[PDB]
Amino acid sequence: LTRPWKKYRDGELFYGLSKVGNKRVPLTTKQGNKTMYKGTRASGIGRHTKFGGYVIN
Amino acid sequence: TVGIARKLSRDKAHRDALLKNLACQLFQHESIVSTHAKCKEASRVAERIITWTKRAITTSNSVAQAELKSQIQSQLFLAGDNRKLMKRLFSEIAPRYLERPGGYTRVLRLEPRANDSAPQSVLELVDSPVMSESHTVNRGNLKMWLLVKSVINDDANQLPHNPLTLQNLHKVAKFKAEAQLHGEIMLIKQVLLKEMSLPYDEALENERTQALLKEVYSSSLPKKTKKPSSYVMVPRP
Amino acid sequence: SGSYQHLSNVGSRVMKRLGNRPKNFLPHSEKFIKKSTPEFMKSDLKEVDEKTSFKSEKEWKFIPGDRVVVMSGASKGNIAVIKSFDKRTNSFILDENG
Amino acid sequence: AVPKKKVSHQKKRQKLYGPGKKQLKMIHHLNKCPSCGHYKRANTLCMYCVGQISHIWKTHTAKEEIKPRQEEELSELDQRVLYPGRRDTKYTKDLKDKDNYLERRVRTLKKD
Amino acid sequence: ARTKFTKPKPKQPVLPKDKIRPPTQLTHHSNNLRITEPIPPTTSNLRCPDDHPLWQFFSNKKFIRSADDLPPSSHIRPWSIPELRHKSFNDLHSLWYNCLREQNVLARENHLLKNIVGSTHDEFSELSNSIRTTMWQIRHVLNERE
Amino acid sequence: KSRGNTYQPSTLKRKRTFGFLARAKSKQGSKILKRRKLKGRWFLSH
RNA sequence: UGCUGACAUGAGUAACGAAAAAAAGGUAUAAACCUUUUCACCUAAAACAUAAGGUUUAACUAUAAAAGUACGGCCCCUAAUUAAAUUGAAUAUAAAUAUAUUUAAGAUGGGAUAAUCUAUAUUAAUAUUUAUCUUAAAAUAUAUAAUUAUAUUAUAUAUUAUAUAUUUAUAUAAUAUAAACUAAUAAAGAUCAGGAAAAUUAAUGUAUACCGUAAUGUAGACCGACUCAGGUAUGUAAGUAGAGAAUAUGAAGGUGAAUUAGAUAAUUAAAGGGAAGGAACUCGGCAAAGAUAGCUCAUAAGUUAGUCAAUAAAGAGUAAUAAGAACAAAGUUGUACAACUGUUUACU
RNA sequence: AUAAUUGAGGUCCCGCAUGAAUGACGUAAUGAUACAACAACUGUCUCCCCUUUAAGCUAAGUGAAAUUGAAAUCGUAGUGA
RNA sequence: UGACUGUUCGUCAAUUAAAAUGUUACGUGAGUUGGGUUAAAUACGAUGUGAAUCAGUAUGGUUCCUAUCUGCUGAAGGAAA
RNA sequence: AUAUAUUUAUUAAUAUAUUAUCUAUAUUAGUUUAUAUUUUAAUUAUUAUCAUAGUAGAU
RNA sequence: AUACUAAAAUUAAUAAUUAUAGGUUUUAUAUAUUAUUUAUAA
Ligand SMILES: [Mg+2]
Ligand SMILES: [Mg+2]
Ligand SMILES: [Mg+2]
Ligand SMILES: [Mg+2]
Ligand SMILES: [Mg+2]
Ligand SMILES: [Mg+2]
Ligand SMILES: [Mg+2]
Ligand SMILES: [Mg+2]
Ligand SMILES: [Mg+2]
Ligand SMILES: [Mg+2]
Ligand SMILES: [Mg+2]
Ligand SMILES: [Mg+2]
Ligand SMILES: [Mg+2]
Ligand SMILES: [Mg+2]
Ligand SMILES: [Mg+2]
Ligand SMILES: [Mg+2]
Ligand SMILES: [Mg+2]
Ligand SMILES: [Mg+2]
Ligand SMILES: [Mg+2]
Ligand SMILES: [Mg+2]
Ligand SMILES: [Mg+2]
Ligand SMILES: [Mg+2]
Ligand SMILES: [Mg+2]
Ligand SMILES: [Mg+2]
Ligand SMILES: [Mg+2]
Ligand SMILES: [Mg+2]
Ligand SMILES: [Mg+2]
Ligand SMILES: [Mg+2]
Ligand SMILES: [Mg+2]
Ligand SMILES: [Mg+2]
Ligand SMILES: [Mg+2]
Ligand SMILES: [Mg+2]
Ligand SMILES: [Mg+2]
Ligand SMILES: [Mg+2]
Ligand SMILES: [Mg+2]
Ligand SMILES: [Mg+2]
Ligand SMILES: [Mg+2]
Ligand SMILES: [Mg+2]
Ligand SMILES: [Mg+2]
Ligand SMILES: [Mg+2]
Ligand SMILES: [Mg+2]
Ligand SMILES: [Mg+2]
Ligand SMILES: [Mg+2]
Ligand SMILES: [Mg+2]
Ligand SMILES: [Mg+2]
Ligand SMILES: [Mg+2]
Ligand SMILES: [Mg+2]
Ligand SMILES: [Mg+2]
Repeated sequence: LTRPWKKYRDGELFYGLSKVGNKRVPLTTKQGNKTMYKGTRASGIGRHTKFGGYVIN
Repeated sequence: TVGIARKLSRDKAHRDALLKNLACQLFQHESIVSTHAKCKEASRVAERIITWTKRAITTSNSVAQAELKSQIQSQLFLAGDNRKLMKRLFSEIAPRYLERPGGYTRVLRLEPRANDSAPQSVLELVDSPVMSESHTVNRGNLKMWLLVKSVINDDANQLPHNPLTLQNLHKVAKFKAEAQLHGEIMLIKQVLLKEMSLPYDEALENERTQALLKEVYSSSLPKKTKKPSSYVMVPRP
Repeated sequence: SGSYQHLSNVGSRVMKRLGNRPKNFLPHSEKFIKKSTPEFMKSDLKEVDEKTSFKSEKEWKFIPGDRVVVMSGASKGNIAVIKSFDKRTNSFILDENG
Repeated sequence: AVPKKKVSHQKKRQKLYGPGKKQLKMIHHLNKCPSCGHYKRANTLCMYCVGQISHIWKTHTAKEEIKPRQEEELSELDQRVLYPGRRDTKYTKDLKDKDNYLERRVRTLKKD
Repeated sequence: ARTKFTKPKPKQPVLPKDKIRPPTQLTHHSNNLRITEPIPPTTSNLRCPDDHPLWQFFSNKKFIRSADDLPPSSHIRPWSIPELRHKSFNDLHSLWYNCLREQNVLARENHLLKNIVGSTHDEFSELSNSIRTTMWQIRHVLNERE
Repeated sequence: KSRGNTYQPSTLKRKRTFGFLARAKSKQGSKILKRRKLKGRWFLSH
């Protein structure tokens, strides 16, 4: 019994309110494949190096 | 395999483990609450365990005691809090019932639990020690606590004791010493009267307890025929 | 009531729609707010939108501080000093004599 | 294996409320508690009287709480800087409100 | 598989006592080592200064300003565009950052109120908005001047 | 075998073949983008 | 078999979805939540780390901490491939557009330095898959520099004592269990003949960007209408025993379930045993039962010469002579069709 | 071949209505293909019996479905779309 | 009661007093089985230019139901005795 | 080893109770085992659970 | 006796008679060692 105050089935979900809804919301940083990179307009300084680093300008 | 004992809707291994756990837990504590069916079966196995210990204590045949000591071990889980169970059984539980021919446990019915209407009953060891080395009331002897409370109820209400309370007190007094019965009843009186916020007079309670026990231990069998029967034993012509 | 919403503006479209309800259907929401509040912060006057809330002192015919005579109420004939505006029901909060 | 016609009001009612077995029976086996003094079921025990005795056992054979020596020597300031307050979730908050889904037994009526 | 015909495996080889290299360690931990209760860290060992810069994030070293402490709305008014026109760049710069510093303080109080208490008093929010008005009025004056 | 699990999610494929740029950078994609806009749809693309 | 809304009958009936639980206390409010103990299940997982996915569901709002040295993305480079991009007049075409060349994008791939911790920038000059076989020799046991048999064939770092620039590094010499297993060159067998792309010095320089980080992830936290016995990628996966990741237990961990408590009628499903017969059953030995080694020997006819037949059937050696876990292991023959290994009607 | 065989194998040939890459014929191995025979084995059967677990039954909680013109919904004979 | 056949039928073997004839939706699939019969696959003989077809042949091949009423087998409660 | 009583002189010993039979280094990289090294890291007896009721013989 | 029901047995504790289930005792059955042995003393 996940919720001791709900002994019988009342339609309540395991978590949240609805299992369905819109999926066309804009992407964010925390979600996507490991190769995704959203960014936060917080770095326009320097130049990526050829090896894969950074150089602050 | 059919009719020997309740199946409890469990397999042989699960059922056996449950009874052993229940009997062992009955020993570690003094009274436990469980379903009526479980309590009855646990009562059966618990009584047999005590009897084996008594026979082992009393017997003079080395082989007899040696194998009984082993059989008792088979029907217990000696782990966790019951590691020292066997020594406790041989030192405390067994000597309490050396002169009693059976009936070391009693089952009293309680009201069913509201969740599933499952009948519930209390399994307790008869003649449990009310007092402790610390002079504090410990668990067990639910019947004795209730009996004293009924005595308190009659005393506070100024009514005579019911024949059933006297009879139950008589049953308790058969295997108990007079002084020990007097002392334990007084201790229960002080604790209860404190709980209900009632006056507790040591001298008055002592006199009342003396009056009660004198009635219990008195030997007055002839009470004549209580009711004039509409039937008469007549010799056959 | 931890939501972190005050620190950002997310859901501009939905917020605008909720806050710009059609005026024909305001009675739908008015019932909701009324039934869901205690009696000791509710007034029996209709609310005013930002476009229907008087701002110029000209519309505010009586600025607080001047004695007024109350008509059309259980306090008919009373004289009292308006103490403060309301800014939500577009009304005047009157003193003890009111 | 399906109903061929809708069951009328008459047939439904006499099927459920007709027989004596389907209808619940008056409780005639009630006695007076020798100790409590109130109503109780026959051949059973008074729950209140049993409950209060169990309470006596609990308070007289309770294990002292383990309160480590380290904690009681901390000032209020050190407790705050070292054990800050935290917020609870909806599930956790609801669980603590145990008075909304748990309720105690009802004291039985008194029998004269 | 372990069939009944299996025979025990031979014991592993053992190095003779005359060739076993002595271990590089002979002594080891102490066998009289007992468990002691944990010792909490105490702030009595600290010297948190009274001039610490983070104090600028609080108003008179107060957790959250009450109604009385907050500046009343009647007694206050944001700057006016003409008033800022009579100010030098350095002074306008000074005003901007003073506005920002109190904006940080008010933001800290709004967040604490709206994330724990949940009240909608928004007295701090209104004060921040009034400062925000002055901030853009400063920005307008500078652009018009340039 | 059992069916019903035809949609196996993947953000890369879902965005690459149904995303906004996956349609804004093609004649046919743009046409359906503007058709949804004219109908007044809130969510033009993925 | 009209559309929509509300309410009936079936009916308080079927069902509550693989399952071990029990007592005491939080709490004189608990079968369902928390703690302690007992019991049990999973344990080459129902454990521990992860990938993708997802209404953040987490130990939560005071919340998932990175210069890099096993930390990934980001960045350089490209494969398959993509492109309203580039080329009087690149070519073609009713429009849409297609084709060829360039350019750009595109990981599922490649990218020096590093615990004696390391320094990526600017300027100037010039490798498919696959095995470690045999001889040799050292060393060892019985025998007499000859012979039989035997672990080893290469590296992985500590100690002792010496020589070099001078207690920091190298070199030398001696000592130091077995079974698995790891990355690196070595050596070499077959044809099915085994990716693409982006320099060194000399000087100067480095104030270390942004994003990922919770928990679930063989599932109550994803795809399956459901807190659905279905589908879902990777590495460890204690020991004992074994050829083994089989099978048996289970150290540690996790776990024991939105259904409970009694008798277990007729009957149903999944299992155990069964006298005397032993296929008489049945369309039809369907189902069920049947294993006298699992190691070492031995192993016929036919035959395309391939221990194909063949793991041949029966048989033998090792304690077993009445039996006592689990797993592997289930006969012979004739005929029709097809050479054989394979593919096919997702769901008869 | 069995006590007894419309099934199986061998053989004979008025082949209603075989025949050579819509390949013809005989083999070895292979086949979860189809039919038949022998040994063992057994609850398939003579002939069913006992036992265990989950349901079925009872009590507490939650609570569907196809169906339904209205029903106060018996037997036999006759009649009758 | 067995062997043969999907067979009812029929031939045969061994018994008995006898191994009778029918109706009951050629009784009985909301009781079981499903070997024949037929749908999707495939091949052979014949027909057709073929696609396909057959009072042909052969291997393989999906059904389900928690009982409202009648009726029946058992067991109760109410009742007017 | 700790705690409580007794003897002895806070050491040592007796009685009782409780707790434990670990751990750490070396044998060339990792894991397991074995031995040596350090510590106090025991043998018996009788139970229990799992393997289809683990399995056979009885009943 | 039985699905739940229903039937049947007991609910004695007194001046005297009554055993329903559990437990206890006795006898017996089963299981399987035992005369080389079990309890006692002299
Ligand atoms: Mg993700
Ligand atoms: Mg078992
Ligand atoms: Mg038993
Ligand atoms: Mg779908
Ligand atoms: Mg695609
Ligand atoms: Mg109509
Ligand atoms: Mg029904
Ligand atoms: Mg039913
Ligand atoms: Mg049911
Ligand atoms: Mg409780
Ligand atoms: Mg395994
Ligand atoms: Mg293992
Ligand atoms: Mg995990
Ligand atoms: Mg590129
Ligand atoms: Mg990559
Ligand atoms: Mg993670
Ligand atoms: Mg993690
Ligand atoms: Mg699942
Ligand atoms: Mg989903
Ligand atoms: Mg364990
Ligand atoms: Mg888990
Ligand atoms: Mg379940
Ligand atoms: Mg048999
Ligand atoms: Mg037999
Ligand atoms: Mg037959
Ligand atoms: Mg037959
Ligand atoms: Mg078979
Ligand atoms: Mg041959
Ligand atoms: Mg097998
Ligand atoms: Mg032939
Ligand atoms: Mg073939
Ligand atoms: Mg094949
Ligand atoms: Mg198929
Ligand atoms: Mg014949
Ligand atoms: Mg046959
Ligand atoms: Mg033939
Ligand atoms: Mg031809
Ligand atoms: Mg052949
Ligand atoms: Mg019910
Ligand atoms: Mg018929
Ligand atoms: Mg017939
Ligand atoms: Mg043909
Ligand atoms: Mg088949
Ligand atoms: Mg297990
Ligand atoms: Mg009586
Ligand atoms: Mg009797
Ligand atoms: Mg008697
Ligand atoms: Mg009895």
